[PDB]
Amino acid sequence: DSIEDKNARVIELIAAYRNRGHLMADIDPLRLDNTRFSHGLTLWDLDREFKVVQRKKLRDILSVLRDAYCRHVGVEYTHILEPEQQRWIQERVETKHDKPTVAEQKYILSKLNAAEAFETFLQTKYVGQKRFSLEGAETVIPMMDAVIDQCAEHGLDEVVIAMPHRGRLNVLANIVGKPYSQIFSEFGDVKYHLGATGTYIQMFGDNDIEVSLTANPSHLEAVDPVLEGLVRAKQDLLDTGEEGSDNRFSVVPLMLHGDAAFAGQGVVAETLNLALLRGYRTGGTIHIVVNNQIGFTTAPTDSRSSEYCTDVAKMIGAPIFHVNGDDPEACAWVARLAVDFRQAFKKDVVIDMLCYRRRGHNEGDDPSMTQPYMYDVIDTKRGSRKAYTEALIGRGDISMKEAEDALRDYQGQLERVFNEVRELEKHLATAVDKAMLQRIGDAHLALPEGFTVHPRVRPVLEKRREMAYEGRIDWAFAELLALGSLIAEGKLVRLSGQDTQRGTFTQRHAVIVDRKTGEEFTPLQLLATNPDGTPTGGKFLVYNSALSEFAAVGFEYGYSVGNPDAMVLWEAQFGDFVNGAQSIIDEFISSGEAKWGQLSDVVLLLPHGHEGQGPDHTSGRIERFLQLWAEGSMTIAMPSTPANYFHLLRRHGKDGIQRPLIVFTPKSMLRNKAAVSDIRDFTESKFRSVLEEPMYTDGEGDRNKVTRLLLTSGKIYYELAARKAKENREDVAIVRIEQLAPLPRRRLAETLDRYPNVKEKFWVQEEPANQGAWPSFGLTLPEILPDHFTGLKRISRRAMSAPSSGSSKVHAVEQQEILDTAFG
Amino acid sequence: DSIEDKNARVIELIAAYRNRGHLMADIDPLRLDNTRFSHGLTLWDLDREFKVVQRKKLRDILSVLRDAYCRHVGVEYTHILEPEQQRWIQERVETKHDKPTVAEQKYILSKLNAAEAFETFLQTKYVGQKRFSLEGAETVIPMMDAVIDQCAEHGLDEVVIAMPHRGRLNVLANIVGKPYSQIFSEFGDVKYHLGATGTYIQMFGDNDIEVSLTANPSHLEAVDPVLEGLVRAKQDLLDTGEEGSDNRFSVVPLMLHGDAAFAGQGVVAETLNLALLRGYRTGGTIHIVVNNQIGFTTAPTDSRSSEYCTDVAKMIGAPIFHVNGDDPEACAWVARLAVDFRQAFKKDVVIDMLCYRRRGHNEGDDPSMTQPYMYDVIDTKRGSRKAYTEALIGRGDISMKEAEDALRDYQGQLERVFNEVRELEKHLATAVDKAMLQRIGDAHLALPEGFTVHPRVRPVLEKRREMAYEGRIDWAFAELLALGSLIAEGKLVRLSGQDTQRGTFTQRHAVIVDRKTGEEFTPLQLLATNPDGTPTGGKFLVYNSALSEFAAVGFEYGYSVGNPDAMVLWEAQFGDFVNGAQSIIDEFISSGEAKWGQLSDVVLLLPHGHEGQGPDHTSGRIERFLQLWAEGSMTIAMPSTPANYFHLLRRHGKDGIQRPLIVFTPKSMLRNKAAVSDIRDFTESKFRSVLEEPMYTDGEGDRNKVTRLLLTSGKIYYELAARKAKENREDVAIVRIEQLAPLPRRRLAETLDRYPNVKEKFWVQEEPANQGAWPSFGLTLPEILPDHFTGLKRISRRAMSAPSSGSSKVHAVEQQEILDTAFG
Amino acid sequence: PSGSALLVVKRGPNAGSRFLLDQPTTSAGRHPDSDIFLDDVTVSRRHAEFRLEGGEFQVVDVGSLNGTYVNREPVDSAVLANGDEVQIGKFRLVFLT
Amino acid sequence: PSGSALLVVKRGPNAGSRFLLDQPTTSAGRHPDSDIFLDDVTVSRRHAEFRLEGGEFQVVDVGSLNGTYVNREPVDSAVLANGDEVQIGKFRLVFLT
Ligand SMILES: Cc1ncc(C[n+]2csc(CCOP(=O)(O)OP(=O)(O)O)c2C)c(N)n1
Ligand SMILES: Cc1ncc(C[n+]2csc(CCOP(=O)(O)OP(=O)(O)O)c2C)c(N)n1
Ligand SMILES: [Ca+2]
Ligand SMILES: [Ca+2]
Ligand SMILES: [Mg+2]
Ligand SMILES: [Mg+2]
Repeated sequence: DSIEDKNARVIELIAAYRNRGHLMADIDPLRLDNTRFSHGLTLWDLDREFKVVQRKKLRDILSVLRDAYCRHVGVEYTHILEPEQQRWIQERVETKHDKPTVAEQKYILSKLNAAEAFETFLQTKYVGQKRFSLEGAETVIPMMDAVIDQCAEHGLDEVVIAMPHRGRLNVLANIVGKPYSQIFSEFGDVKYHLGATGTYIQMFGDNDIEVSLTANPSHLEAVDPVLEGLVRAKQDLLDTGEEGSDNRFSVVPLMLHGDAAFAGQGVVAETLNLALLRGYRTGGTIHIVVNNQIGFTTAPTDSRSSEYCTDVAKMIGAPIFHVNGDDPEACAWVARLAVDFRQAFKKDVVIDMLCYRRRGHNEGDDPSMTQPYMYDVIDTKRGSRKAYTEALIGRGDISMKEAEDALRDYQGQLERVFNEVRELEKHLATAVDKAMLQRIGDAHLALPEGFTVHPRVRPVLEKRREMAYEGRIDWAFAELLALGSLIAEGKLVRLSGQDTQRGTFTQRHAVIVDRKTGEEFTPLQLLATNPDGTPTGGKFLVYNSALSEFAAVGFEYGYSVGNPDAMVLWEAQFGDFVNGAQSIIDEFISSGEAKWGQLSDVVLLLPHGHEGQGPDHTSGRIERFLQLWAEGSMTIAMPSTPANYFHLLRRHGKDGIQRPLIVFTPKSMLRNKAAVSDIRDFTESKFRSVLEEPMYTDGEGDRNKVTRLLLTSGKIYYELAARKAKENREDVAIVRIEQLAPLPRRRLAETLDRYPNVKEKFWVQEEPANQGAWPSFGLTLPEILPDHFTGLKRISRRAMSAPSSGSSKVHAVEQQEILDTAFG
Repeated sequence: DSIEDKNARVIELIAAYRNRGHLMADIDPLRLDNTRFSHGLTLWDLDREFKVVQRKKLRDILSVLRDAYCRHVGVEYTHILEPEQQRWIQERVETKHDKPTVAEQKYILSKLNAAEAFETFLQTKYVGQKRFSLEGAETVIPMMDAVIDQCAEHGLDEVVIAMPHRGRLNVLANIVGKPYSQIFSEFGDVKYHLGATGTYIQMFGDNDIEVSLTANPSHLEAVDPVLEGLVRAKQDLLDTGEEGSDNRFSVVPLMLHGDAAFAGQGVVAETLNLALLRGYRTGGTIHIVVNNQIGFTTAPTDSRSSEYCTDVAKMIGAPIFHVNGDDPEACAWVARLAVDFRQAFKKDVVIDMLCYRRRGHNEGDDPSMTQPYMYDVIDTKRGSRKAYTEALIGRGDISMKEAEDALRDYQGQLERVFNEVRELEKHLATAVDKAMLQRIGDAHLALPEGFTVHPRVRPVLEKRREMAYEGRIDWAFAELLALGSLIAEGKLVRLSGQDTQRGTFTQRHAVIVDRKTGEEFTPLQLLATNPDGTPTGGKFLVYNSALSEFAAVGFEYGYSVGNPDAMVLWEAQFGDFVNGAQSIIDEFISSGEAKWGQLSDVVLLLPHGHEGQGPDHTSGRIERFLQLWAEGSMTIAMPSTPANYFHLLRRHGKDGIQRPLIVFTPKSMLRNKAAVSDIRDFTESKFRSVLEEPMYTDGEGDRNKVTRLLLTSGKIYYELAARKAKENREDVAIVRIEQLAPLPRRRLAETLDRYPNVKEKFWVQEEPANQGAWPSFGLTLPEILPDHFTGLKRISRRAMSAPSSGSSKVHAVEQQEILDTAFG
Repeated sequence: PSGSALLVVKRGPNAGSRFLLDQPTTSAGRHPDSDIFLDDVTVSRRHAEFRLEGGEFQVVDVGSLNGTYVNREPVDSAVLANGDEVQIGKFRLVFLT
Repeated sequence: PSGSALLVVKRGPNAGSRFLLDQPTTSAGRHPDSDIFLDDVTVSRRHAEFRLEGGEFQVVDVGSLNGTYVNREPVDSAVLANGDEVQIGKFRLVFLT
């Protein structure tokens, strides 16, 4: 072995530390794994010089490599595909670090004092707080503080936090800055689920930054896409980020996690997947995993199939720093480095804080029952605050007097919280003018100079200008008429979903693509400018989503929470795939207002209808949304006309009420020649929750001849009306319930009273008997209106375990059976 | 720059190709990115020798590196943490490859002939097949064939496929081997969703292997955990893998995906996360992504935030091979290498097949509307079969005569399918004995020699032996009595969920841990051996799951499909988190039998009940399961007694019917002193769908005194009975409906007829009016039994948008309001 | 079986099936009008011929894509002996006198 | 304000609040009985003292963890001048004659 061999071995040894040094780093404060701690070189090569461009001794290369990668920080970065990102990390991690000042060390110790005094109070004063204990993980408080401080050092506007329950009240008091009089007002509680806002002031700098905490259910990680949507709405408002004039992304998401949930919940990977998308990016999220190496009673070997709980973050080439929770200086240093990386590259950074869970998962849990080895080790562990104070004395960083000052400060914080809580205990029109319709029609033909329209798209543009002036406005254009007029009035409109720009049924064309250059044109964006050239203040933000339901619906819900003034619509490819977002629907959309006072105006567009395309292309599960509904929680509709859908959307965007809207939208009814509206229906009408046939309101129809009343909703009305016209059946009338919830009790009663000779009333639906509106209407209508619906019968498909048959032939037979029964 | 500098530059250049060569590989058959295609060395260093242990010229190092990493295969492996796995790949990828024989090339060409003739027939004969077209991706057929052949070369038992719809009928015909008479029996269809089995025979080898295809909904990726459960049940049956006597894992999962869904669906990461878990591993899955660089109308830049659609696979350190779909030899070679890796290391391998989508997404779609550049390039592309035939001629591998033989073979396959389809068109007791109960009690104290029981666990073991002999058997022991007796009778029992070994409410203790050594003991596993020492054939497979609902419920459903003879139970931590698995419940559990004829006997255990712990710790959403139900789809129950839960489980496991069971299980009722059963209830009874108070069946109660009948289900019975006893109210009786679905019409009527003096009947429930059993019972009971329930009224919590209030104080007031109304 | 031969399918979807060789030419292939119909995509429409001339029984490949094997050896034509194995696509046939 | 001084909070949760200095010793800290109650976890229970002796106004740190600063400079004790900025934890106070 010559010098050439020794040189080669040194280069490979350098690469081995950079790549795999993290596998030998002293990251675990419990040291649970005994066996945890290139070889062509020996002791004789230690003082030999090697090219690095300077010549360095092997012992110096080794001390730099060991300090950078094998101490209390495990660095994973060589999986990153961008070489400039690898160099940036390598240079900051391999340089000699400046020791913190005494004032910085004392400040970190002051945050450990605050975190431990809060935990000590929480565990002593109340029973049932063990499940929320931050004991063994208090270092997360100086870590989060360093994140927020570093964001303030960059002069950013706000840090928005999402986190599970563990240490939440400690974060409210010591990070958000909420006083104990507000935190301990009642006697876990709703307090572990509510949102909050506060102001963070730098200790050593000149800036302030807003700090907020979003609301969340107990469902671990479900809030992750909600936080991103909320941050993105705040960034769009501040004219920062993707849809802003600056590239600062000055609203930062700070996302906290547990080790078992971070690996097990699919919504994590769905949310990471959004990190660099044009429609969803927030300029990089700062993640903190509180890695206590346990999940209730479950060991990490039963929770994940990889070395680290953070390995899913490699999905987007994010850097990952595993840091020892017993070293608060390294924890604060990693936090500042994470923020600097996020600012330089606009990409997620993951901090894996290795720590422990001092207590059992909850009250009455002796965790040594299932993890005796771990808890025999934890019973010998001294706290973070005492260990750090002792480290500072031993290093000579602080005197014994200064350590006494710190213990004094600690006892004073402990006295303060115990005494404060003790004293607290003993104390508009939706119609637009013709000019608006024409302008939105004209916008579809106001193409940029030399734009080449696809020959199949050109008739759509020309038909819209034609409809705007002549009428017979179809469903797809009425939607764009509603969104376009809101933009012209100054509203921000965000529309997204799978293939939503063009539309699943090739009906929308909200974005059109140049046949020769691939250039995009958005006709509705022209409505953001008044005829005089001044901006209206409005905007059209239309995107194709990722192929996700859970993260996409969660993002749109969060976006609507972040900007109550925006019109926010999410569209399912088919309503049948929205069950993929069931956790978001159950935990945020349908219930957030009642549980947390958190309001959302999000719209869900669910393509729905029996057309013979199978059980996954037929239903948005109307029955499930109706079951979730309670007075004032949501508006649920199934409009049958383009103009009534237009009025519904305009009412939703202009009512000054924050309440989700669920719309069951059409598929074949988009091109049904009878399902078109007149210009007058847009300029001289409003949203009608109950509709009659045009022969009674506009024609020469006789309502006194009617003996059989058919109540329905959706596209089946047109088939019922076609059979009625062919068979010339004046004895039968069809009434449509456009607004399914809240039930329009008053309008329904007034409409039914115009038919004094009805002997029998039937609810007609395409859906099986256990589905559609019948399970709720069948029960509620006779109770709510007994003089109108006592004796109401059902006409539907038979009850089924799936939304429909898989056969289009069976569908057709069943569809003809419903019409034959309705007119039998 | 000396030799030392040149040497260093060569080592770094070697590392750069291994790490990042894949970024320059010619993987895209469309070459859409023009800009796609260490530097201290020059032309003068090309013939200089460098240490590699042999000395090699730079030009030779470069040709090996370029051939291995920069041709038609992009290799990603240096992210793998196991060095032995990196070496294994590096050695197989950097060695000189033996060119395939003419017979192997001709065989691959025969598979391209088969794939293209099938596609040509499918697109010509039927309308509405464009959405399933495999045109531009036909190479997936020789690729899958090479996977299955390589599994047969290892002498494995079966390959089980899960895939979306694209090319499914082509896979049925050309991989599974189903004849056209079965494939084209009807006129997308249910055929794209059904399961199938076949026999694969090696062309050049001596083995056969079974090939099956699992059923699936349209929900992309939802089947992924279902496939894993199915494979794991098949491996357990064959005594292979984790729970087998051999380490062969001789049932192989072959999982197909699309590029947009693989990145966007969270269930992918949840399923990868299961790959090395003891309770879920299947010895590695072979993944194939049909990467056509599009998702309906959406470009990859709107679908993912990373370089590759396969980057989520880095979550588990899986190797990834990006292969050019226009090179079928490299595609077949990567497939064989993937199987060899899977066999050597029992870990997933991902194949990213880069290809294109020749047609629009469906009928009437001109894809140049949204992707004009891509489709102008695709319109110039010649097919895979013609290009490969032309490559073989140009290389001199085949003569012009042999190429003519191949074209002849192709036309013959085309004629065969067109003509065949043309002709097809013109043509037991659940009770156990006392000895069984005692044996299961005794098993809890039959500890291994020197086992140290935790002092808090010891009373549980002793109380079970006591209950087995003396009675007052609680809920937790009755469950183990049911599972234990099934094992003793020879049944395989699989039980899993979050913290399911110990139990969320510290009640199960199915596995106990040695206080000093951490050793595990499973008392019920002793029932797998008869008193004579012979095995019963039974087994207890009990695990703690990952922190997942979607993948965990999907796995248990697939496991039950894979082994209809197993007792399979999944347990939610609280029923409130099962909505995380809503896609599995809607698409497989509740509906798979009606849609595909696919049967499952899976059990879902859902902890449920109003106890003041908030809207995420109260409800399993009984109302949602009841809404999904249709005759013969599922059994839904809420037992109130330990013995009735025991009989329910034994009936489910012994009835010889494959039908899912939904059980709403207790929390505080586990330790309710009144909710205990006698020995006699286990030895001399059966499952009772309707229960009366023990004062009428066993006591001195007078049913003729009853004027008010209270119908209920669950734990509220005990509070209703306590109030009745305290107030001595003989005029009120309480009837329990234990089986919620199918409604026990006959037993309910017989029970109500024993109270001839009832004037008023009320349905009593803890749940809000829009939740629990009332929305379905309120509507169905008066219709089904009009002489018993016409006039039935409700007593419940008010209708809410969440399962409960967040306040335990409000809960207590509401709970007392229900009892006060019931006895008002 | 006076002067005749038998082909028995040993490997393939119709394992156990027997074909009699007693005509001058006996066609084997995927065409349904083949004398010996071997229904697998690995078999060409026109694949092989079993020719009987004088006393010898011969197998001849007639332009198939995957070829014809006699006792694991590829052949254009071969005189068959008792107990020989003929491979036509994935099918394995035993020749018997 | 004859011979007295004023402290005005410029940075902190109570920005705009004014404290009068006219006693011999004026305590500043997190204890609610402090003369100047500065309610932030960065402030120690007993943190600083504003001492008036003769004509000079002095700030003195009484054993706080995060210390006391005068015009961005850490001090154990310092004579205050008109317009000086005193930092006690995250609070910034301006001293005025
Ligand atoms: C989606 C979901 N499933 C299940 C639960 C129940 N649960 C509460 S805590 C817990 C374990 C959490 O483990 P980890 O994520 O490591 O966090 P830790 O409690 O250790 O901080 C589980 C399964 C939940 N709240 N959410
Ligand atoms: C979970 C789910 N969401 C939405 C859809 C609707 N859908 C059908 S095809 C498609 C795009 C698929 O893209 P990719 O996965 O790349 O597959 P490809 O069709 O290109 O093979 C979508 C969104 C679905 N079937 N399942
Ligand atoms: Ca609104
Ligand atoms: Ca059964
Ligand atoms: Mg944890
Ligand atoms: Mg695709």
